[PDB]
Amino acid sequence: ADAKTVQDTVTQVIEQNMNGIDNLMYMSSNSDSTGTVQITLTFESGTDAD
Amino acid sequence: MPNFFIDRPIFAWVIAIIIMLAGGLAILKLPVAQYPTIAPPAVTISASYPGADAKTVQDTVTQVIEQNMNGIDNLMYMSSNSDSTGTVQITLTFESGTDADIAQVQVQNKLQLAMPLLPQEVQQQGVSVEKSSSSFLMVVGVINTDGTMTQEDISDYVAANMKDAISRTSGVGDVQLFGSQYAMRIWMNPNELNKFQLTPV
Amino acid sequence: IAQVQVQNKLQLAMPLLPQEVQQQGVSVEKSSSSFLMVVGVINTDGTMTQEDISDYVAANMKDAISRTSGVGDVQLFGSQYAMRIWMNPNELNKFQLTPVDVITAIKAQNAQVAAGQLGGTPPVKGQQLNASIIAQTRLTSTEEFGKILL
Amino acid sequence: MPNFFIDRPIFAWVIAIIIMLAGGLAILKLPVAQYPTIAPPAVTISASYPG
Amino acid sequence: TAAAIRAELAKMEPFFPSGLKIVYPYDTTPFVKISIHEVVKTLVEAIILVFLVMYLFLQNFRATLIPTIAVPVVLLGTFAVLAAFGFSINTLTMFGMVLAIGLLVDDAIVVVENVERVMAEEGLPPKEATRKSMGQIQGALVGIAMVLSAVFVPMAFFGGSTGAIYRQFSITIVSAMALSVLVALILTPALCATMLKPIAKGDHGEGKKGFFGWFNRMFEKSTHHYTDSVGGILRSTGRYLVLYLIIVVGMAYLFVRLPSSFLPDEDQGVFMTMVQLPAGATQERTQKVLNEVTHYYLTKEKNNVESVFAVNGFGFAGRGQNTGIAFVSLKDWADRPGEENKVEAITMRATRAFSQIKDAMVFAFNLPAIVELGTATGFDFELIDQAGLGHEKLTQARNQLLAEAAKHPDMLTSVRPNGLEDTPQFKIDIDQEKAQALGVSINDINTTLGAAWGGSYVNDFIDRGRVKKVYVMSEAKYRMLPDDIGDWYVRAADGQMVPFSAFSSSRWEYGSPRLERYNGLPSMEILGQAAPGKSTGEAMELMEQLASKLPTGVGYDWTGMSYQERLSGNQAPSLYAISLIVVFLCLAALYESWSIPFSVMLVVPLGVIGALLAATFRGLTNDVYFQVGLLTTIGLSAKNAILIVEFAKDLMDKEGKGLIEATLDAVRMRLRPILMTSLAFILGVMPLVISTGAGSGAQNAVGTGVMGGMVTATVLAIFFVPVFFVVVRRRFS
Amino acid sequence: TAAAIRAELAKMEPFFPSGLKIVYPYDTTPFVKISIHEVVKTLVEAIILV
Repeated sequence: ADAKTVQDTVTQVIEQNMNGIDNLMYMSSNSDSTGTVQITLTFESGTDAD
Repeated sequence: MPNFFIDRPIFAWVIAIIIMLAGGLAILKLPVAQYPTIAPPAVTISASYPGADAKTVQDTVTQVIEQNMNGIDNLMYMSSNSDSTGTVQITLTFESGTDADIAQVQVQNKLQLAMPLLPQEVQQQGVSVEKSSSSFLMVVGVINTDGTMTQEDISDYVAANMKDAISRTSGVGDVQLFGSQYAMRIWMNPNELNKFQLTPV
Repeated sequence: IAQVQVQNKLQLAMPLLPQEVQQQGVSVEKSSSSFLMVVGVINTDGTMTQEDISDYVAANMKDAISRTSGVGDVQLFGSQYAMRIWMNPNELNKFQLTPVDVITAIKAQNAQVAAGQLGGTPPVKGQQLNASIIAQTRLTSTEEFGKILL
Repeated sequence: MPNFFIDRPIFAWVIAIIIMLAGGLAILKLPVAQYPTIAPPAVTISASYPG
Repeated sequence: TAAAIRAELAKMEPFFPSGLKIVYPYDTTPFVKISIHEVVKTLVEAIILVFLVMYLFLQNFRATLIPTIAVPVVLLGTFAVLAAFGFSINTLTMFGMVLAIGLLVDDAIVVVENVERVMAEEGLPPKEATRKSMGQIQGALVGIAMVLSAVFVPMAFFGGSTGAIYRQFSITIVSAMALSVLVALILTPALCATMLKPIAKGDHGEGKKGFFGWFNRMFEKSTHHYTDSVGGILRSTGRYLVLYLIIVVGMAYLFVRLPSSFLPDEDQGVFMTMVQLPAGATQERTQKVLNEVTHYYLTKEKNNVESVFAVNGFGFAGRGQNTGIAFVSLKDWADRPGEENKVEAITMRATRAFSQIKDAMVFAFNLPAIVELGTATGFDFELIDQAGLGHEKLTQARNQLLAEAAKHPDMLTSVRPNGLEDTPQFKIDIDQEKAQALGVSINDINTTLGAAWGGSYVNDFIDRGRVKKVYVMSEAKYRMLPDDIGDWYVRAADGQMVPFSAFSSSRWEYGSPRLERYNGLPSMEILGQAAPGKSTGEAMELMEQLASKLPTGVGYDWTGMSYQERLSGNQAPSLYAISLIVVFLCLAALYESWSIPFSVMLVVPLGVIGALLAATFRGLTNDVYFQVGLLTTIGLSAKNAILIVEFAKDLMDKEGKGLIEATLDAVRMRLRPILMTSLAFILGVMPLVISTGAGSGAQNAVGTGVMGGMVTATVLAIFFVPVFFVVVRRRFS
Repeated sequence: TAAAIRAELAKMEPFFPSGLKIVYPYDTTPFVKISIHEVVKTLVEAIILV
C-alpha cells in the first residue's frame, strides 16, 4: 500500500481514537510507502510504563 | 533544652527558617483546586447503534456487555441506561480509593470479550471506555462575530481543529462537543430512486 | 498489571482466530487452580429437571456471583438454556434442503433490525410527532422458531 | 528509666492500654483466612471452537 | 488541567478564520482563585488582629514581635507536611488553617505571658526566668500534643465518599498542632530569653502617662475583683454543680433539635436549568420552550446574568428530542449585592416564572456543593425485575409503590420515577412469505428500511486532510409521516419495483423510550425525599416495608446516594467515644491518677453550649464545618482548662501550698493568657462570620460555631474549672 | 469473599421457584473458623497454665 493510501486510512483512524490518555507529552506518527506506520506516544518522565 | 537555646539563639532561627523555606517551596509546588477527589472511581462503557429503537439496542448491546462484565475487582455496582436514540451507558462504580487506571483496564479487557457479539453496526461506530466524572469543569463556547460561519460550520471547526488537542490534554477524561463534525451527507429521494429502478442498497 | 499484558497481546492474535472462535469468545483471567467452595442446587419437589436447575442457576444466579469481588472464575456444573434446532436429514433430503438453508433461514427470521425514527432530526420544520420505529424483533419461544419458513 | 516509672506508674498502664486498644482494633479490621497467597501469579487464556 | 486548556486555545487563536471568537459560559476556575484569596486574606487579617490584642496587654513592640514570627512558621510548616502526605491546597485544607491559628496562638501566648509574669513577680533575668517558666508548662505542652491529637485523629477512620471529607481535616489540624507544639519548645523559648526586655519586680504598668495606663489599672482591679468572686463561688459548690446539670441537659436538647445537612451550597457564579418536554415532543417544540427560558434570563435578570449557553437535544438523563439544558453564568460577586442577587434567590425566582409553562416541565437549580458527589438531597430506590416478569409487568409494580408511598406524605415527599414514561411507537411487520413470493429478499428490505429512516454509515472520505464519515439517509420530507413508508420501493429478482405497502403491515404500539437495568437485571429508578422533621433512615425503612407489599418477583436495592449513609448519628459519636477513651488515657498519664482526669472531661459541654446557641439563632445546621468547628472548640477549651489545673497541681506537689491557696494564686496568673486567647480568637474568626460573596457559606458555618463556642469556653469555663478540681480532690483524696 | 457469596444467595432465596434449595458439598470456610478457634483456645489455655 502506497504512502497516501496508509497515512489517510490507518494513521488518521488511530490518531483520532488516541484521546483520553494520562500524562502524555506528544504524539509523533511516521508513515511511509512501504506500508508500515509508527505512532509514538511519549509520556512524562517517571510515569508507570506498564 | 531552652537552657541550651539561650546560649545558641541562632540555632532556633535557622531551624525556623528551614521550616519556613520548606513551606515556601511547598506553596509553589503544591497544586491548587477547590475540593479533593472524594468520589468513588466510576468507569463508563459507551456504545451506539445508528437509528436503532430502545428494545433493539438494550436487548442486543447491553445484555451482550453486562453478561461479559464478570471477573472484575473491587466493583460495587453496575448501572446501565439505554435509550431509543441508540446510545447505551454501562457504569461500573468501584470501591472509593481503588486505582482508577487499573480499574479502567479490567473493564476494556472484558469489553473485548463482548466485542465480536456486538453487531457490525455497533463495532463500526465504536464503543468507548473512560474513567470520567459526571461533572463539567468548564465549557468553552465558540461564536462567529462576523456571521461568516453557520452553527454547523462552527461545530465542524471546533471538532476538526480544536477537540483533537483538547481531548489529548492530560487530566481531561472526556470532551462533549455541542454540535457535530462535518460528514458527507447523501440525502436520497425515493421517487427519483423508484424512477431509475434503484434502492438504497 | 500482569493480566493486562496478556489480554493486550491476545488482541493482536484475535483477528487471526477463525470467526467460530471469535463468536464463542476467548477469556483471560488471573485465577487460582483450586475451588474455594461449591454451591450445589437441588429440587426437593422434583418440579425441575437437571437442565432446568442448570439454567436457573445460570440465568439468575451465576451473573451476580461472578461479579462479586475476589471471585476470579465461576465454573457452572451444567449449562444455560439455548434454542436447540435438532435437524433430521431424511426430512431435509425430502424437502430438498441442507443445514446451510436452515442456518440461512434462522439468520433471516430470528433477527433484531434497526428501523429508525419517524419525524427524526433533521426534521422539516413544523413536525409535531417524534416516535421511534420498530422492525423485526428477536424470537422468544419454541413455537415462534417452529413457524420459521424455509 | 524504671526510676522514673516508679513515681509515674500510670504512664506504663496508659501506653500498655494504647498497645492493647491498637491490637483490639487490629483483630476487628484484619482479614481472616487459613493460608496466605504464596503461589506465583498465573494468568490463563481460554478459547473454544464448536465441534 | 484548566490553565493548560487556556494555553492550548491561545496557540490555536492565530489560525482561526474571520469571525471565530472564544466565549466562556461555564467556569469553576474563577471561584477557586477567589475562595483561596478570601481565606488567605482572613489568615493575614488574623495576624494583624492577634498583634493588636497582644499590644493591649504587652505594651512593648518587641514583646509582640515574638508571636507574630512564631505564627507564620507553623502555617508554612503545615504546607510542607501537607505535601509530604499527598494532600493539596483546597478549601477543606485551607479552612483547617483558619481553625488551627487559634490553637497555635494559644501555645505561643501562654509561653510569652509566663516569662512576662515571672519577671514581674520575682524579678529573675531572661535566662532563668524562661527556664523556670518552661519548667511548669513543658509537661503541659507535651501533654497538649498528646490530648489534642487524640480528639482529631479518630475522624480519619470514616469510610466512603462523606468519610474522605473528614479525613482531609483530621490530618491537616493534627499536623499543624504537632508543628505548633514543636516550635513552642524550639523557637518560642529561645526568643523569650533574647528578644524580651528584663522587668523589675512589683511593676504592673502603673506609670500611666497615656491610655495604656488606664487599661493596666482596670486589668489589675478586675483580677482582684475576679479572685474575690471565684473564692465566694467555691464555698457553695452545690448550686453550681446543679447549674452544670441544666447546662448538660440544655446541650442535649439543642443538639438533637438541630437539623443535619453536610457542605453548604455556595454562590459559585454559575448554575443550570433542566428542560423536559412530554412524550413524542419534537426539537422545534423544545427550542420554543428553551427560547422562552433564554428570554427570561436576558430580560427579567439583566443585572444578574452575564451569559446563557442553552443546548437543545442534551439533558442530565441523556439525549432526546424532548430534553434541553442551559448553562447559566452570572456577573461578578461584587456586581450582585444583597441576598436577592445571590444564586439561592435567582433560582427560586426563575422556577416561579418557569412553573407557569404550558405542556412542559422546567426548573433551574444551583450546583450541589462539590462536582457530582451530591450524596444529600434525599435518597434513590430501585425496583429489580428478579423473576423476569417483563418490562410491562415491572411498570405496573412500580405504579403500585408510587401510589402507596404518595398516600403517606408524613414520611415521604416527592416520590417520582427518574426514568422516562412509555411513548407510543410505530411497529412495521414485514411478512416473510409475502416478501419471498414477490421476489424480494429480507436482507434487501431491512437495508432499505434502515438506511432510509434511520441513516447508515457507508464508509470514510477525506475533507481537508481529515478523515470524516459518509452517511446515507432519506431527505427530511420523505421520512416524517407514517404514510411516507409506501413511497419506498424495493427492486425484485424480475426487475420489478415493489412498494413497502405490498409486503408490510404497520400499526401503533406502546414501549419504553429508556429502559434501565441495575446489576444485570431489569430495573426502574425511584427518586424521593424524607419529609420535614423525619430522617433518611426512617424514610428508607418505610420504602423497604412498602416494597414487601409489592407483587412477587419484584426486588429492591439502594444505589449511589442511598448505598452511602450520613456519618452523623451512625458511627460519628461512636468515633468521638473512642476519642473520649483515648483522651482520658493521655491526660491520666500526665495527672498520674484516675480521679483528676474527669475535671477536664466535664469542661466539654461548656464549649458545645456556645456552638449550639450560635448555630440555632443564625439558622445554620450541623454540617462538616460545624462538626470540625466543634472539635476545635473542645480541644481549645480543654487547653485553657488543663493549664489551670496543671498550675494548681504543680504548686501543690512541687510547692508547699495546699488546695485553696494553690488555686487562687494560680488562677490570677492564668487569667491573663485565657483572656488574651479568646480576644485574639473571637476577633480572628470575626471576618468569617460577617463574610459575604464566594466562600461565605462555608466561612459562616466554620466561623459562628467556633466563635460562639469560644464565648462560653472562656466565660463559663473560667468559673467552672476550679469547681471541677475542688469537687474531684474532695471525692478522691 | 465467601461470606459475601452467602449474603448474595440469601437475597436470591425469596425469588427461587418451588422445589429449588441450596446445598453445600464442598467448603473450606468451616475448617478456617475451627482451626483459628482451636489456636485461640490453646493461647487462652496457655494464660491459665502460666
